Amino acid sequence: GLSEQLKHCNGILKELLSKKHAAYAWPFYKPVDASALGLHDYHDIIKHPMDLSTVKRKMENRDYRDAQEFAADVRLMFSNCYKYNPPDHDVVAMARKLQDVFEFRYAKMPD
Ligand SMILES: CNC(=O)c1cc(C(=O)NC2CC2)cn([C@H](C)c2ccccc2)c1=O
Repeated sequence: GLSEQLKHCNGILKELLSKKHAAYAWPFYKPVDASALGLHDYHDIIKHPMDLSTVKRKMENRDYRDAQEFAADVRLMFSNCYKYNPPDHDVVAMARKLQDVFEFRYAKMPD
Protein backbone atom coordinates (compact mmCIF):
# COMPACT_ATOMS: atom_id res chain seq x y z
CA GLY A 1 0.00 0.00 0.00
CA LEU A 2 6.20 -0.33 5.86
CA SER A 3 4.00 1.55 3.31
CA GLU A 4 5.55 2.34 -0.13
CA GLN A 5 6.21 5.98 0.92
CA LEU A 6 7.74 4.81 4.28
CA LYS A 7 10.07 2.44 2.32
CA HIS A 8 11.28 5.54 0.38
CA CYS A 9 11.79 7.24 3.82
CA ASN A 10 13.71 4.16 5.09
CA GLY A 11 15.90 4.36 1.94
CA ILE A 12 16.65 8.05 2.67
CA LEU A 13 17.48 7.20 6.33
CA LYS A 14 19.87 4.39 5.22
CA GLU A 15 21.57 6.90 2.83
CA LEU A 16 21.87 9.60 5.58
CA LEU A 17 23.65 6.97 7.79
CA SER A 18 25.89 5.63 4.92
CA LYS A 19 29.69 6.23 4.52
CA LYS A 20 28.78 8.45 1.45
CA HIS A 21 27.67 11.29 3.83
CA ALA A 22 29.66 10.41 7.03
CA ALA A 23 31.96 13.50 6.70
CA TYR A 24 29.00 15.84 7.56
CA ALA A 25 26.34 13.40 8.93
CA TRP A 26 28.26 12.26 12.07
CA PRO A 27 27.02 15.09 14.42
CA PHE A 28 23.43 13.80 13.79
CA TYR A 29 24.07 10.03 14.35
CA LYS A 30 23.27 10.02 18.12
CA PRO A 31 21.42 12.26 20.61
CA VAL A 32 23.42 15.41 21.54
CA ASP A 33 25.16 14.45 24.83
CA ALA A 34 24.77 17.97 26.32
CA SER A 35 26.65 17.21 29.62
CA ALA A 36 29.57 15.44 27.79
CA LEU A 37 29.97 18.40 25.32
CA GLY A 38 29.55 21.03 28.12
CA LEU A 39 26.33 22.36 26.44
CA HIS A 40 24.62 22.98 29.84
CA ASP A 41 21.89 25.20 28.22
CA TYR A 42 21.06 22.65 25.45
CA HIS A 43 17.94 21.16 27.13
CA ASP A 44 16.68 24.68 28.14
CA ILE A 45 16.83 25.80 24.44
CA ILE A 46 15.92 22.46 22.70
CA LYS A 47 12.63 21.08 24.17
CA HIS A 48 12.37 18.19 21.61
CA PRO A 49 15.81 16.66 20.85
CA MET A 50 15.98 14.47 17.72
CA ASP A 51 18.78 12.55 15.93
CA LEU A 52 19.11 9.85 13.23
CA SER A 53 19.45 6.95 15.77
CA THR A 54 16.05 7.97 17.25
CA VAL A 55 14.51 8.21 13.71
CA LYS A 56 15.97 4.73 12.95
CA ARG A 57 14.53 3.22 16.19
CA LYS A 58 11.10 4.79 15.38
CA MET A 59 11.21 3.43 11.76
CA GLU A 60 12.23 -0.09 13.03
CA ASN A 61 9.36 0.01 15.64
CA ARG A 62 6.83 1.15 12.92
CA ASP A 63 6.20 4.35 14.98
CA TYR A 64 5.76 6.57 11.84
CA ARG A 65 2.26 6.25 10.31
CA ASP A 66 3.26 8.21 7.14
CA ALA A 67 6.15 9.92 5.30
CA GLN A 68 5.01 13.36 6.66
CA GLU A 69 5.61 12.21 10.30
CA PHE A 70 9.11 10.88 9.35
CA ALA A 71 10.02 14.14 7.52
CA ALA A 72 8.83 16.24 10.52
CA ASP A 73 11.32 14.36 12.81
CA VAL A 74 14.26 14.70 10.35
CA ARG A 75 13.46 18.45 9.94
CA LEU A 76 13.11 18.82 13.77
CA MET A 77 16.70 17.46 14.08
CA PHE A 78 18.01 20.14 11.63
CA SER A 79 15.85 22.93 13.18
CA ASN A 80 17.30 22.12 16.65
CA CYS A 81 20.82 22.49 15.18
CA TYR A 82 19.92 25.89 13.59
CA LYS A 83 18.21 27.04 16.86
CA TYR A 84 21.02 26.10 19.30
CA ASN A 85 24.22 26.73 17.28
CA PRO A 86 25.66 30.03 15.99
CA PRO A 87 25.02 30.20 12.20
CA ASP A 88 28.83 30.28 11.42
CA HIS A 89 29.55 27.04 13.45
CA ASP A 90 30.95 24.01 11.49
CA VAL A 91 27.96 21.87 12.74
CA VAL A 92 25.49 24.31 11.02
CA ALA A 93 27.42 23.98 7.69
CA MET A 94 27.20 20.16 8.14
CA ALA A 95 23.43 20.40 8.94
CA ARG A 96 22.86 22.51 5.76
CA LYS A 97 24.71 19.89 3.60
CA LEU A 98 22.89 16.87 5.13
CA GLN A 99 19.50 18.69 4.90
CA ASP A 100 20.19 19.36 1.16
CA VAL A 101 20.76 15.57 0.66
CA PHE A 102 17.53 14.87 2.62
CA GLU A 103 15.27 17.46 0.91
CA PHE A 104 16.29 16.58 -2.69
CA ARG A 105 15.69 12.84 -2.11
CA TYR A 106 12.48 13.37 -0.04
CA ALA A 107 11.20 15.45 -3.03
CA LYS A 108 11.61 12.27 -5.23
CA MET A 109 8.84 10.53 -3.13
CA PRO A 110 6.88 8.04 -5.32
CA ASP A 111 3.20 9.19 -5.69
C1 LIG B 1 23.42 18.28 16.49
N1 LIG B 1 24.76 18.58 16.97
C2 LIG B 1 25.04 19.70 17.63
O1 LIG B 1 24.19 20.57 17.81
C3 LIG B 1 26.45 19.93 18.05
C4 LIG B 1 26.78 21.07 18.73
C5 LIG B 1 28.14 21.35 19.11
C6 LIG B 1 28.55 22.56 19.86
O2 LIG B 1 29.62 22.58 20.47
N2 LIG B 1 27.74 23.63 19.84
C7 LIG B 1 28.07 24.86 20.55
C8 LIG B 1 27.14 26.00 20.47
C9 LIG B 1 28.44 26.05 19.75
C10 LIG B 1 29.09 20.45 18.78
N3 LIG B 1 28.79 19.28 18.12
C11 LIG B 1 29.91 18.38 17.74
C12 LIG B 1 30.61 17.83 18.98
C13 LIG B 1 30.80 19.08 16.72
C14 LIG B 1 31.98 19.71 17.07
C15 LIG B 1 32.75 20.36 16.12
C16 LIG B 1 32.35 20.39 14.80
C17 LIG B 1 31.16 19.78 14.44
C18 LIG B 1 30.39 19.14 15.39
C19 LIG B 1 27.51 18.96 17.69
O3 LIG B 1 27.32 17.91 17.10
